[PDB]
Amino acid sequence: GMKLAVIAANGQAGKAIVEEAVKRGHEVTAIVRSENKSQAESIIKKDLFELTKDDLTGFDAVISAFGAYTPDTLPLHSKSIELFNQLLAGTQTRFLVVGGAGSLYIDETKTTRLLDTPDFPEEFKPLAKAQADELDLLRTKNNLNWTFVSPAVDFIPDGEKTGNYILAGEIFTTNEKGISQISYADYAIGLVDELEKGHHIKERISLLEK
Amino acid sequence: GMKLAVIAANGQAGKAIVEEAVKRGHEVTAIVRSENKSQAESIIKKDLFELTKDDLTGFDAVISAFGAYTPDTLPLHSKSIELFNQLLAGTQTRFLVVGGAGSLYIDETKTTRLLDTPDFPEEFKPLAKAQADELDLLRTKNNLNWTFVSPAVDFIPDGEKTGNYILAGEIFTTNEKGISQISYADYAIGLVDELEKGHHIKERISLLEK
Amino acid sequence: GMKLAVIAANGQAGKAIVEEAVKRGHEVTAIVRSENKSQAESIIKKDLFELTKDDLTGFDAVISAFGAYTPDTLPLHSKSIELFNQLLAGTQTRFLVVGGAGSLYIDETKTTRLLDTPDFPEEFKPLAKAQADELDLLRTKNNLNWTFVSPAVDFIPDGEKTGNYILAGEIFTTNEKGISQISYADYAIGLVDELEKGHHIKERISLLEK
Amino acid sequence: GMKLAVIAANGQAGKAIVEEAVKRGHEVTAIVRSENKSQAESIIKKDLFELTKDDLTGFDAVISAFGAYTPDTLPLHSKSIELFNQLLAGTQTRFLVVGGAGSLYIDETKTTRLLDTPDFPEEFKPLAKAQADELDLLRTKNNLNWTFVSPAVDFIPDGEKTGNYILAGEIFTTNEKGISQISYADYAIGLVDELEKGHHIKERISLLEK
Ligand SMILES: [Cl-]
Ligand SMILES: [Cl-]
Ligand SMILES: [Cl-]
Ligand SMILES: [Cl-]
Ligand SMILES: [Cl-]
Ligand SMILES: [Cl-]
Ligand SMILES: [Cl-]
Ligand SMILES: [Cl-]
Repeated sequence: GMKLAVIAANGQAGKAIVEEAVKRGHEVTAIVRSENKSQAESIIKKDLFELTKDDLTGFDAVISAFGAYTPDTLPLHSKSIELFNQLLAGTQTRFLVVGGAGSLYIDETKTTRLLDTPDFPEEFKPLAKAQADELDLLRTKNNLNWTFVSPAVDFIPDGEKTGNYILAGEIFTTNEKGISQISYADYAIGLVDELEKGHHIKERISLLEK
Repeated sequence: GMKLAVIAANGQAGKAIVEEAVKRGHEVTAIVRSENKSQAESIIKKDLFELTKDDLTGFDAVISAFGAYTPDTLPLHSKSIELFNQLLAGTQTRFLVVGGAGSLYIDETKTTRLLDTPDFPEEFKPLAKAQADELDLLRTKNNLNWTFVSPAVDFIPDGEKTGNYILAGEIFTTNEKGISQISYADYAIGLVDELEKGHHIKERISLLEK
Repeated sequence: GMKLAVIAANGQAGKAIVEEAVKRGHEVTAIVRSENKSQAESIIKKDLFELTKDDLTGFDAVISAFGAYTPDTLPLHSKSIELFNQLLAGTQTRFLVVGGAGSLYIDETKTTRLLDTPDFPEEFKPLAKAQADELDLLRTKNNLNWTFVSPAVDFIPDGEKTGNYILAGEIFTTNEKGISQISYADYAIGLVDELEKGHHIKERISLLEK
Repeated sequence: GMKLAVIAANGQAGKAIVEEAVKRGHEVTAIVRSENKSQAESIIKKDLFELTKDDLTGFDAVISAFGAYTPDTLPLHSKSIELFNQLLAGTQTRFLVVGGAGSLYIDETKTTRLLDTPDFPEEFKPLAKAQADELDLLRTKNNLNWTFVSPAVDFIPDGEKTGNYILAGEIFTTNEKGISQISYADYAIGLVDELEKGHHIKERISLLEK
């Protein structure tokens, strides 16, 4: 039994994690901006960047499922990291981030990331860059127990809950079909598994179907 | 002349469509979130999902160049089909969608699509599958005069405007030199031609430069 | 300890299998056209299509690594099957074929094969088609204990012997990197494993690295 | 005028090269396996691997458009480099190779190549890697005046002959409209231009239509 806080729990990914974590038996606090649509026990209706340490004290882990509402608010991904670091560094609390797949390295050389390939679609670049900047900023946070959780390339909100996912690392990975996809449901399962049985501190993991 | 409404007329695709339609002497209304940058002289400042039945009445045809490019919003392609069907079913108003080439069939059996083949780039799959689910759902709407207009595999924004294009059906098609290519401007000529010379009602067509 | 015959043992794939099988301790007969370069025990210098039943009697399994020397002799792949069937059908002897990857199905629907995709390179089609026709002819051989062994897409003669391969089935498969490659050495290992520990009778298996 | 030898002059690439070179008034010798179908007026009926040092003497430049397209023969790209180096090292005879676009670097760091990216089609990898190993080995030959000439990603046989092309270096380059395209005829103009205006000795260059 853990006490978890989920930022932006009204988001599609956020409530996916809430619903999964609740099912596991953990007591979940939803930190939201509007009325709570999630299955969460307690609600803190507050603006993300107005959070204090006293808001995040008394949690085993804090999971940010923050997603920029507008393209000009995309830089808030980085500002959120800076904020959360200010609030959680020094403490032993875990800070998990629902990340992007664009920042995954293409191979073991770890010189180029998916984001940087000539064929990476223009319309994805703004979010992918913000999520990449987000991850780059986390690596400089020495006294923060962070874990960046990259989803698959194809991340599907109401995708089928298969129950069978693959845990990978810093490098882009596919299943046996050469495909990189995962549902929000299966992703939540993998993320909560890393909460219950979590090796990976101050590093990024990745999740995918099958 | 006809009376046309274009959703997302500020985008590159929609704007090329509006500009082509206007110089041919059509009455064009732009349905956009922000300031109208297209050559449409009539504006309706709403997004799709609050358009009423009255908003879309009195039009000869409605062209959706709508786009969404985040994991959360990618399913809005199909959800927009639900909306537009609700607002236009029963009426004889034509409904055209700017689609993708990924859903095109590789051969005459019409089973395997381009996005199904192992050489189809993984990074193109989020958008391709979203647009494919869009077409799949659109085929259901039997009380809607729909036309899905797939571009070429290389859909070039701001590409050279050649006067020539090839109209094909549901099968993936290349020109005499074997390439699948079309600029936005040429695609616009093809789409508007289809509006002026209506044939393919409740059908998917494809366009490519000759 | 098995008694194996390898057709075209002087070929790069052929001697790969011979050298591997010899190492395992089996007694290998090389059926070749010129001087024996393989490590094989006994040699039958004879033209393939002049083989008789008395040439192939007294073998636990016969492995054909036949490769067409000229593009106009590519149809000999099919003729070889017809010949081997005539020689081995009725007997309990296993007949393994070093096949191609082009005939692998793209997905579970099993309607389209890699060979048939729009992007499959023209220069590969003649061999791929002959190897596909080869496999199609085998399926009609009811009283033949055949096993078609497809290699990976990238099949490399002097590739590194990793020792770690994946056994797959009728459907195209990749490793965790989304890559389909294998060395001749690793392929030989997998093929001889199917000889020693062989489930798969009257069906096709596929092999690949990692 | 110059004295040129072209290996595999019967192939589509080599023939376009020979035809371009001849009409410019160069003395062209075709080194081919079979009857010379190119416009070369001098013929040497051998394949590469039996050419002697005397066979390749007295030429200003030697252009290899050699191709191999089976798993067994694909490594002959690199083996031909060994041969041609043996026959031409020490001499000041230029040696040009018709290469591939797959080995082109994606950015200025010159690490990741196109064939290294996860979107690079799996079916193109056998030939791309073979040609990449070819370039890698060719860089070793310091006593050889070599020039590797990469085409565009879309190398169109029998494509339209536009008078315009873009010469680039080792970095993957697209034109103003963002496409990477070149016909055989345009590539031939570029290659022959390089012969007439020698600059890039011991270098890899790339060509694409403007
Ligand atoms: Cl689904
Ligand atoms: Cl890793
Ligand atoms: Cl505005
Ligand atoms: Cl059709
Ligand atoms: Cl190797
Ligand atoms: Cl299977
Ligand atoms: Cl001849
Ligand atoms: Cl350069």
